[PDB]
Amino acid sequence: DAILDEIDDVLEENAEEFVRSYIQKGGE
Amino acid sequence: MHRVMGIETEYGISVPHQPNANAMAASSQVVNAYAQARWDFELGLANVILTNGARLYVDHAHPEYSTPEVTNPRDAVLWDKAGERIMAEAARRAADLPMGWTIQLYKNNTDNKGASYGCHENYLMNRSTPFADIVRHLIPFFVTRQVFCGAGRVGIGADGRGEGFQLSQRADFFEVEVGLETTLKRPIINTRDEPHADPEKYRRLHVIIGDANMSEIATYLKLGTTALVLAMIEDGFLSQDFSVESPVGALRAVSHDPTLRYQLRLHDGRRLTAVQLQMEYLEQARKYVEDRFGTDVDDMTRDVLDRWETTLVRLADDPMQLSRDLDWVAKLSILEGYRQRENLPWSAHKLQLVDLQYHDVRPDRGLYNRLVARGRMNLLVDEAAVRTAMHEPPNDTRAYFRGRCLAKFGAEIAAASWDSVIFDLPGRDSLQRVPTLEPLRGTRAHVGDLLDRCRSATELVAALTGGENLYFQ
Ligand SMILES: Nc1ncnc2c1ncn2[C@@H]1O[C@H](COP(=O)(O)OP(=O)(O)O)[C@@H](O)[C@H]1O
Ligand SMILES: [Mg+2]
Ligand SMILES: [Mg+2]
Ligand SMILES: [Mg+2]
Repeated sequence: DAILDEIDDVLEENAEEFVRSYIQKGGE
Repeated sequence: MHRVMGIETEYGISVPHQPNANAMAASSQVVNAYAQARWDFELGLANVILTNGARLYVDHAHPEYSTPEVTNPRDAVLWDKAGERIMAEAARRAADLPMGWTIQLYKNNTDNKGASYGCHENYLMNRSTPFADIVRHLIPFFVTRQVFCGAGRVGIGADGRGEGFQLSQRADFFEVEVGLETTLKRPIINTRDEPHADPEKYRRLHVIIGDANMSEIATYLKLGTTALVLAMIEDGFLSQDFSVESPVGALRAVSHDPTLRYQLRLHDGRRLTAVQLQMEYLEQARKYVEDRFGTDVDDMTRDVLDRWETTLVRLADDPMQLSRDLDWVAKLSILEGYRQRENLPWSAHKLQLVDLQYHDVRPDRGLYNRLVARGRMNLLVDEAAVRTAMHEPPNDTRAYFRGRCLAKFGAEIAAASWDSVIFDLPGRDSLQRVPTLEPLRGTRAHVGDLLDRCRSATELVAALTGGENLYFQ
């Protein structure tokens, strides 16, 4: 659909690198 | 509707390609790049009070925004959304600091790798309400309200190693029914009671189980339905026993079944889905309001009840018709579209990216924000009021005095907190601590004209001295 093209336009580059690097400290 | 409430949100924070960065430094840049006066505690991390009465500070290596005290769930939505705008602007300003870091912020609750961080709700209640009633009536409600409060998550289990989609980010991190913890072994009911108000009168209920929501409808329902249930508990209205077997196990089982068919086993023998149990709370809330007020119900209470019922009816019918209202449904609709279009299994990295970037605060890159930009999400408040709420406090709580003081006399405010404002007057040896102990005093109706007339903080402190038990308590 049309909205998946909007999402595709803005998704972060290097998706697998991005996901693997998204590492957070524990909070509350 | 009227109950003092507020929302704290810890934001995920990412600074890629900067080996000098750590989360504490990045979070400090966000807080410091936005702004004001420092926190009155009565290692000191970056911590500021904003002119809308909110707190912006570094907590547990995350930047955290805590709304001003508000009196109803629409205002909770408004000042919480102002928080998102403040975070986005803070990060943009941080990019102009000498270090030049590109900082990404996420209004979510997990990195999908075993770490979670918190969106807390705070509710002012009668000290006299017995805590055992608070626990036994809220646990089943909190176990099930994720059917409309959940923000969605790709990956099952705290470590994310199970394949699939679930309703809530927080559920896998909860381990016990009741306790003090907020960072590990988390309890469904957190017991900390720090009202920053008269502890002879008030309890502050500190709720930690909810996901941060992007959707304004989801945040409105989360705060509004919980406040209605709290009124029932305070009044001893609930005569049924809603308790369930293994409530921590049921919280996870509910989250892990987005078809909404899993049945809770109630101690009284009933077997109900989470949607069905929510309908039982809604029906009691309707009876409570009818019994108490008749048709003399305020419009917001009627609206919360109507939206609560309409949402539960649509959830039982076909949850995908709620893709404009609920976060997990809006997210799931994108995820399933990619799964169909590209034949992706639930372990695909692209689905993890959608799960996370949905919560990106950038207006041009965050997926929720893109949905809003294309008219694909229902809104509760309009953007002009959100922008105003970034810098103006609510009129009907003590945040009014706090925020307006900072806006008008900021240079002479040494420090502030939820229950104090501390003035540094020129020529004065000492600091002047003005206590603001009652959440519903220090409002515009109490001090707005006084603040209007005063041209200096010295004039204001003169007008207020000996009048603390008029303006603030
Ligand atoms: N008396 C009260 N009742 C309910 N909520 C309150 C009261 N006083 C302050 N709050 C709200 O509680 C939250 C406190 O935030 P914060 O200072 O981050 O708390 P914590 O110590 O839990 O991290 C804010 O949203 C604030 O508006
Ligand atoms: Mg906090
Ligand atoms: Mg916190
Ligand atoms: Mg908290």
